[PDB]
Amino acid sequence: PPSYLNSFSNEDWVSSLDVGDGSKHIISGSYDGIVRTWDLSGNVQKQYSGHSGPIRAVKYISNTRLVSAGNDRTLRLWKTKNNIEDGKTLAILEGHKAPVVSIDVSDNSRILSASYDNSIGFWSTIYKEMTVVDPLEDINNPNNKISTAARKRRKLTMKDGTIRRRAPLSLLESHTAPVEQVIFDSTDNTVGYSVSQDHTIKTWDLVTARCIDTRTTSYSLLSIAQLSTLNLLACGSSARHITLHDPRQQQLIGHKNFVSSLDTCPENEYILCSGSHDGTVKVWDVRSTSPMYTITREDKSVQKGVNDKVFAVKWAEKVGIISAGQDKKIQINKADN
RNA sequence: GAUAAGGAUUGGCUCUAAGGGUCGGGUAGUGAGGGCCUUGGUCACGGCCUUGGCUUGCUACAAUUAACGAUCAACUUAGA
Repeated sequence: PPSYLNSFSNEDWVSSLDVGDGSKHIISGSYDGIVRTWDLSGNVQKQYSGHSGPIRAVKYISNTRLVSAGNDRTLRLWKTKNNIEDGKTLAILEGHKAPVVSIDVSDNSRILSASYDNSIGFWSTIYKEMTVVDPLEDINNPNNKISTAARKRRKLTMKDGTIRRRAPLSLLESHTAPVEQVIFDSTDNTVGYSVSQDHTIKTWDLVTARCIDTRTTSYSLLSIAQLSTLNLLACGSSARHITLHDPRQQQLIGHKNFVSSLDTCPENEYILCSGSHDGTVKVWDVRSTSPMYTITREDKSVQKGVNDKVFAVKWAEKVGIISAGQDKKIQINKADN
């Protein structure tokens, strides 16, 4: 049974989590716009500051590279050096027009971003491979009828230095409602299953940047995970259940609110974890239809319905199950046989 | 119709609410960010980790008659 191992606090809500492929550090995105790296002891190792709004997604690119997204429509690539280290923004990535809520990173140095502008961004880890965008050029080269107030408003957006800005490699635009999550294919690295609020699961041809196949669900979808080793797609919906789809059936029920995040057990082939806005994480066997363990938040000051939500859950193969949400604490559960 | 006239060169008193909106000021020193460079190890021209040289911040003297300038947006003959 997954037992409570350790828990360390934050200043504000935690919205995202990541551990990376092989490492011990925990990456957390918070609602203050600060990205924090932990060393399994509750001590902050690296801080990333500069996002205007709350962070909604963080991902691990390399030992010295991170990518983060937030309410401001800017992906930020962070580069560190290898007490407390302060990372520097390697690049800013623009063009979503609505807050970005999910990111994923592939093997071939590519990024997929899902935002509430019912569109998906196809981005590159290497910023030298993208067209640069000049914020000055909009108001300076034509300079047709831009007022002084508009010019000052535009200038006030560049007070935090002159940081590099890049344009997306492509815009995957077929959804009709905000997109909640997008993931790479665990094998192909060219297939881009995503879920949105328009009741659909869409698969994408990243080479041609178009939608290939669309499946319609009865309720809006909030989280998507892939089980390529047994070829299924688990989509947790706002209807408090997880639907299993065959990307070429069964539904898991028991949650009492929006299912926000999903993850898959790295050592077991049939086990996946789900976090929901009711404050409980649940581990599920694909062959069954009922939760086998239900983790709850271990805190004396937490209230079940007042401030208790799970915005991020992660299956880390070296430390267990990482949960984070409305309570500032980041919770670790054993989840090892 | 106010404002001294209405073929001419129209500009017209003192004090006293408002008179469309907005923006903008120097010379020097040092911190920051970008750009061109370049130097090593590393992975099949391209990455990864490292080395030395237009925007903005902080201080020191002039200007404070910016009583200036710039831009956006409005407007036409009340005479029978």
